[PDB]
Amino acid sequence: MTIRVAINGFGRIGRNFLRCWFGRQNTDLEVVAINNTSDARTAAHLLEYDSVLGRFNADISYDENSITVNGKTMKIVCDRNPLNLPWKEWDIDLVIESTGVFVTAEGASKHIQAGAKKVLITAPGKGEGVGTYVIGVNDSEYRHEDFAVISNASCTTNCLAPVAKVLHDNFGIIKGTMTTTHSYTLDQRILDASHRDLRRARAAAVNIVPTTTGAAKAVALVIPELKGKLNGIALRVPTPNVSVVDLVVQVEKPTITEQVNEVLQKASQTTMKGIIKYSDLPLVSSDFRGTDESSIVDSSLTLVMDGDLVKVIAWYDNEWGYSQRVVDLAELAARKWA
Amino acid sequence: MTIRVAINGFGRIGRNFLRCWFGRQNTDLEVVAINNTSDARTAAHLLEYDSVLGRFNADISYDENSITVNGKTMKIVCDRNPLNLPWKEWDIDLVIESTGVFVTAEGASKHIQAGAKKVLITAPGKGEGVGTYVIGVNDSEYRHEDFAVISNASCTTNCLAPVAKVLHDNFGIIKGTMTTTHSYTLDQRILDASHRDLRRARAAAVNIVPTTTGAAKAVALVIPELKGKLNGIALRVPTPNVSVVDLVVQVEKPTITEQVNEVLQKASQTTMKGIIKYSDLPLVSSDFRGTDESSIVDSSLTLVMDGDLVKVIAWYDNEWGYSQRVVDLAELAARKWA
Amino acid sequence: MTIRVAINGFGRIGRNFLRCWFGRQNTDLEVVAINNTSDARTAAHLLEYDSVLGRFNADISYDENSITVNGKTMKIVCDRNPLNLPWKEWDIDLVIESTGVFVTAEGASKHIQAGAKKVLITAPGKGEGVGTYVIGVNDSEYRHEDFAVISNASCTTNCLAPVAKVLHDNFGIIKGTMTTTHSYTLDQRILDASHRDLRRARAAAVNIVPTTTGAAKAVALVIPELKGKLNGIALRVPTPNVSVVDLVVQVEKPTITEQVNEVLQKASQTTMKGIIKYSDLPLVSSDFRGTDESSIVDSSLTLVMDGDLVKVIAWYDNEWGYSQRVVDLAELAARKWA
Amino acid sequence: MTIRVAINGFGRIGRNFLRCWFGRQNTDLEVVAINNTSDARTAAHLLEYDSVLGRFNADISYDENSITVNGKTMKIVCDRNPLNLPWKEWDIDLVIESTGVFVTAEGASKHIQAGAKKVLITAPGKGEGVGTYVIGVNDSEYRHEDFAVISNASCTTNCLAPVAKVLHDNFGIIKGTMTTTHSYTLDQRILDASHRDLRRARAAAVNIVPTTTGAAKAVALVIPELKGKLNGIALRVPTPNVSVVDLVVQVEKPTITEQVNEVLQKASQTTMKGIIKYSDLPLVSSDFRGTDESSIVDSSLTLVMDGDLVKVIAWYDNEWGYSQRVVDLAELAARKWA
Amino acid sequence: TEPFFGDYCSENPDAAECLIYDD
Amino acid sequence: EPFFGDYCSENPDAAECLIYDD
Amino acid sequence: TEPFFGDYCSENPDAAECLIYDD
Amino acid sequence: EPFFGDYCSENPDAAECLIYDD
Ligand SMILES: NC(=O)c1ccc[n+]([C@@H]2O[C@H](COP(=O)([O-])OP(=O)(O)OC[C@H]3O[C@@H](n4cnc5c(N)ncnc54)[C@H](O)[C@@H]3O)[C@@H](O)[C@H]2O)c1
Ligand SMILES: NC(=O)c1ccc[n+]([C@@H]2O[C@H](COP(=O)([O-])OP(=O)(O)OC[C@H]3O[C@@H](n4cnc5c(N)ncnc54)[C@H](O)[C@@H]3O)[C@@H](O)[C@H]2O)c1
Ligand SMILES: NC(=O)c1ccc[n+]([C@@H]2O[C@H](COP(=O)([O-])OP(=O)(O)OC[C@H]3O[C@@H](n4cnc5c(N)ncnc54)[C@H](O)[C@@H]3O)[C@@H](O)[C@H]2O)c1
Ligand SMILES: NC(=O)c1ccc[n+]([C@@H]2O[C@H](COP(=O)([O-])OP(=O)(O)OC[C@H]3O[C@@H](n4cnc5c(N)ncnc54)[C@H](O)[C@@H]3O)[C@@H](O)[C@H]2O)c1
Repeated sequence: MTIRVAINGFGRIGRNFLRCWFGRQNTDLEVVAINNTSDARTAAHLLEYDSVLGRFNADISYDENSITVNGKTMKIVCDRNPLNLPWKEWDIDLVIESTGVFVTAEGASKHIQAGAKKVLITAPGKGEGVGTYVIGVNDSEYRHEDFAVISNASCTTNCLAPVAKVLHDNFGIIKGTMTTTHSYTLDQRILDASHRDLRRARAAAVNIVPTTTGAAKAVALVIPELKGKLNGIALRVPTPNVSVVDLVVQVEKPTITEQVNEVLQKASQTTMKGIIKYSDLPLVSSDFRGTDESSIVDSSLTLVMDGDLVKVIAWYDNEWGYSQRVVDLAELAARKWA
Repeated sequence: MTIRVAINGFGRIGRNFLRCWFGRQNTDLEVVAINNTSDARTAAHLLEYDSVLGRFNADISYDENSITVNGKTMKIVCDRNPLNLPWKEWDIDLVIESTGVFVTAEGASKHIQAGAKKVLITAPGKGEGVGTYVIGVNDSEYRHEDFAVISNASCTTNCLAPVAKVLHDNFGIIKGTMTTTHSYTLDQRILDASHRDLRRARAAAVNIVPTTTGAAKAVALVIPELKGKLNGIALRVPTPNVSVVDLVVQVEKPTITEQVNEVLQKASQTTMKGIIKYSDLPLVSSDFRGTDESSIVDSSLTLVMDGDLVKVIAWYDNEWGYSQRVVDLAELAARKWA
Repeated sequence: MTIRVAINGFGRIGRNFLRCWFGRQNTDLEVVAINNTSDARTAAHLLEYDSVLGRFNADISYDENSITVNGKTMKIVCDRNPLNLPWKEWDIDLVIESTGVFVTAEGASKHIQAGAKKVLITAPGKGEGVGTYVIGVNDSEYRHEDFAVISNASCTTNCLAPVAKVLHDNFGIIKGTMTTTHSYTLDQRILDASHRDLRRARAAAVNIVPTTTGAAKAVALVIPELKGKLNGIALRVPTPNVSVVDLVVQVEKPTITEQVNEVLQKASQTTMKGIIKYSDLPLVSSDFRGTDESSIVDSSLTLVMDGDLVKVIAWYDNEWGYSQRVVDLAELAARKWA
Repeated sequence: MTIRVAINGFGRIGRNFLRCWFGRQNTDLEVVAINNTSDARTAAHLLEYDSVLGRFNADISYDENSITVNGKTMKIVCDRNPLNLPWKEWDIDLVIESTGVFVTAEGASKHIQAGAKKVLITAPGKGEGVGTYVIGVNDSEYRHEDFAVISNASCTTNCLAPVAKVLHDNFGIIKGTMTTTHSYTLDQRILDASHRDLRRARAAAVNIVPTTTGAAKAVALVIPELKGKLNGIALRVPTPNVSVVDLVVQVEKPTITEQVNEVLQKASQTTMKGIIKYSDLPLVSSDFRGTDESSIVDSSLTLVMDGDLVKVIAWYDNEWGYSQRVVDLAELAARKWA
Repeated sequence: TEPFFGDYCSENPDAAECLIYDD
Repeated sequence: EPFFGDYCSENPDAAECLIYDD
Repeated sequence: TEPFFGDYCSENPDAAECLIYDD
Repeated sequence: EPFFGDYCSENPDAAECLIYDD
């Protein structure tokens, strides 16, 4: 058991990944270190009173150099440079890459050159030589041996993938396209302010901000039979949390909604057990907080065109939803470690 | 020339409309009275003051039964059953139906009855018996004597419209899908309290809200050739205006990306000069306020997959861009008001 | 003894009542039937999924004539007029009047002349002849054979009271005022539409609406001695829940903050043990959700001026910290029935 | 004469000012260079695109390394370090300190070290050695031979001060307090993120977050006669603009509500015309957008409590407005130059 | 000011118009 | 339709049966 | 109690983890 | 990238350099 994990960036998701681990039955991961652009109080009194999660029902202490949830202590490190991070010295199997920054393959390796023995990134992985892997997609196609750097993709895709999957091991997707009408993040300024992206520059809790996304094209990188069959778009909007995808797809075998719906049903019950939720109700976004799935079908809104052309809609907690998906990737690497 | 007009529905398409008419340097109709579940004082205030379109710049005032702008004193009413609206007695050639209730054919007529002559439906029209005309798309065939009961369809249907068309013209459409993100509109609830459509019951402001639409099967009316080819849906996010549309259309005449946007700029000026604004810039919501066009393509977003599967994003100011496609249709009248 | 309870208007105030009571260990009441303007199809729902209170964890199902909440069943009806209400024929000891209209001293007795022993109110008690009680204030003065028409009172007055009371005895108030930044209630339009308070007409999501109140003269009551001493008002704002109160009171007895907060921390183990809470922490609205308390104080923010001027601040869940004084009061009556 | 200026802090306020100038009738200024942490495509943009304000009326052009604006063209330089700045070499006379960071004279020297010859801060003075003005309080004790280190202090205080003025005058403040209700500012965070003030660290759209302010006693610096006599605090709320000061203050020449609310009728049109306004109307934050006055009084609210207790409410547009308290000031130096 | 909001607010006060919560 | 179908047919502009084809 | 934000707020006094606008 | 390619380089955790591929 115990492989030993450190969390880079105590970021949203990164705390979200914590509350997610903790409250789990059991594990082979031990959250043991945690470094932020912050001090330990600041990072302490944030695991607790959280905007969208609510206050943690928990016993949390803090000293000047680490905290303690339920008398189980992990670490506080104030330093940005991932190299200048004590990984062999603290004996570290794995690293949660939730800075939102070191998400490449090179920069990224910077925990490996620090002494951590493997890299797990909370973001699409940009660059060469990385084993981005999607639970209940290729969750099984993972060998500890392969890559030093794996990523658990993006909010969206972890919701988008365990879907397209089904659609294909079934009806056969010819083409596609996508759009996720999505909850606003921190790559947006509260006010129109200077930025790389003139949209992310633009004040967020007031606007509807198309942002290009790759959460689409990258579904090739887990369901190979898909390579460049999907390319999506991202409207961004003053809910702080949660989102849902407008997936459309052509096929070469025809059908209609009921089949479509019911095929997921099974999936929410059989194949994708625990991965996909199913919804025959008139719900709304803040209903889907806390959700331990990655893809909530809402057959309600499912449609179908001329028999062959399809369109689905699933909600996914951008935040907690994902962070689970990671305890689902971290765990793996633990129960196959060497 | 000077045909007499009035408004049941001085609320939103109400003011917008009017502020919009008093905002024409050359105008065919004389709006004379307004019936509104408010008093005069009030209808006065709200024409004047706006949280979206700021203030009105115009000399304004009132007494206990009329409201005065720059000169035109108009008449404020207080009645619910339109039959009991003094139509006849005031030679009201033209009635504005912006209450969002009398959108029944049958609900339309109770203006004729009480004593009016022609009534306009600022929304889709219910059941048999109404001309449904989209400016710059089929307005080609407006003839006074055709139907006396006409609709301007939905904010959204309007968007779908010109684009649908030019799509039909240059590559013509087989079938697609529609996904509008829309801004909250007063039929929702601020926060949760009862409502027959149980999504519409949910707190508009803090909550992605999904609702029915037929505002897309709201095509054929204006396009004979497009009979139930493209069904959409919609989602109601937290901003009080300005909305964008997500099309997705398997075209038959094979095509590529910027050759589509080619046409949008062709048409942007050719046929649609003043219908579609054409937009490569990188913009969000608060950039289409005050905006007159209707369909408003975000070009830098279009996304042809496998040559066939076009995807095009489209803006619009739902309130305002419509409160002109009315005051245009509305003008169309006085020029065949035979 | 169980006194058997009916609920009129399943509002916010009326759905939270149900969740809180329906929650506690030992309860003295028995909820039996609720009068909203809504089928049981819908009430299940708005009780089941609060936009704010997050999923409700419980065995809830509906028929056409009642809602079932984990085992227990209460009948649901659609009657607007109290008098048609089958109360006597349902052995209804106490009803809750919270449609917020029959808030009259009179009309709310239409409930009684519809069968019911005693009727509760959830807003101020306007017009003469009506009981008001601030739980843990005058609550000491409760007399079944005093009124049949009680009142928990404004969401702000129950926050107010357990404050001024406290100061008036320790130091003593000469006079004051207050103001509260306020969660945006259901009585001010989602957008700019007709209304009787020109401000409320205005879209609370997008603005800052100040409005009148009698939440203060209101204190000039259950605290007799504060007679026409404190007034003021409040502003409402785009936070769907939990409001918060800045109190400005003179006194006849000079002090210093560090003690001011000490006496207060006092009434947070004594006379108000469960009425007032306490943050030495640095929080922000969303931090006080699900908070079973009448007045939250931030020690810190607190501030003295010369000794005879006191700025005091109180949080509060407008929706819930109140639906637990109602519950409380309710169960009060239930224990001193007859 | 007609001197040269610099803008150091081309963010929300920076641009505001810029547009503030480019509106005006008459100019004793000419801008020609802004230091920003951006590029010039960027500078152009938020100048001509703006959630709050709205696109600029103008032909607006940029190039690799500067922008032009309807002729009057300004140079664009990117330096976090002020000391490597080209002022002496471009003979910039006055610099606008609107990065909002060099509050202390310390950072205000480094531009003068850099060859510019005076400097106005868009934020409070820090440490000593720094000048301080607000039109109306002491627009008059102005002397060029005093400091080249000056500020309008802050938004908030522009409201407090002009107001506080008459209040000592015709009544003679003994003491008070005040709560400044206030939309948010680019110092917070859209979502829970790290930060030194723990309040300012949590999602700024979905909480009333309290922050600590100097706009308080630090108003004893234009009328020292309020030397630590006010104080008060700050409450932030989900608007992205406009805001209001909840003032209260004891007196020794006492009053009725309409007394002062009549006083403020006088100052409006006289001593304080252009520095204050006077709405009695039913209004909210959105209407006051773009209001040049430093304080705006909603009559309705102004109150008493046994003659001496006085309370008034002052809308400022902390962005736009605060600028026209600046732009103005920039033109008190340019005018009085040597 | 009761040409309206009162002779109408006497009758249908559940309304989008008449709801006063003495908050 | 159980409740709403009718009430809404009788107070049709009432805050609760208000559908704008969006 | 500033065991991190002296140093950081001395190199980056404008990184959002740091700002203060004194309204 | 006449200012960004580096500024973000040398300061990547910059409010104005951050990019979350949602
Ligand atoms: N809701 C979500 O946040 C969400 C959903 C899906 C995917 N993701 C992934 O989440 C990542 C971050 O999202 P987030 O919510 O955590 O935003 P976040 O701001 O909360 O995470 C940023 C954190 O990283 C820290 N950080 C950055 N650079 C650092 C460095 N060099 N050293 C130490 N700490 C550093 C910062 O202090 C900050 O607290 C993104 O890259 C995105 O791909 C996020
Ligand atoms: N973005 C948009 O606003 C948009 C887009 C497309 C269509 N519309 C149309 O707006 C129309 C009306 O809703 P809205 O946008 O005007 O919001 P709204 O509430 O401002 O318009 C409703 C107004 O009508 C008044 N009213 C309702 N019934 C009345 C009656 N029987 N007699 C007198 N007055 C009455 C209401 O009090 C209110 O002032 C809808 O039918 C919808 O189709 C709006
Ligand atoms: N924070 C608060 O919301 C708050 C605080 C203090 C006091 N109050 C008082 O609470 C009372 C209820 O407020 P609320 O939040 O429950 O408003 P609400 O609209 O959310 O709840 C009212 C419910 O009663 C229903 N109803 C309306 N007319 C009816 C009728 N004729 N017969 C039966 N049912 C009817 C409504 O449709 C709604 O579902 C208000 O009077 C308010 O002043 C509220
Ligand atoms: N509420 C208001 O809008 C308001 C009112 C009055 C005063 N102020 C004061 O205005 C100042 C700035 O606030 P703002 O509202 O304009 O936010 P802002 O961040 O948008 O303006 C700051 C701009 O300065 C630039 N900048 C940042 N750091 C820099 C640096 N080191 N060197 C050069 N340029 C840099 C950035 O491009 C940024 O956009 C603060 O001191 C604040 O207290 C704000």
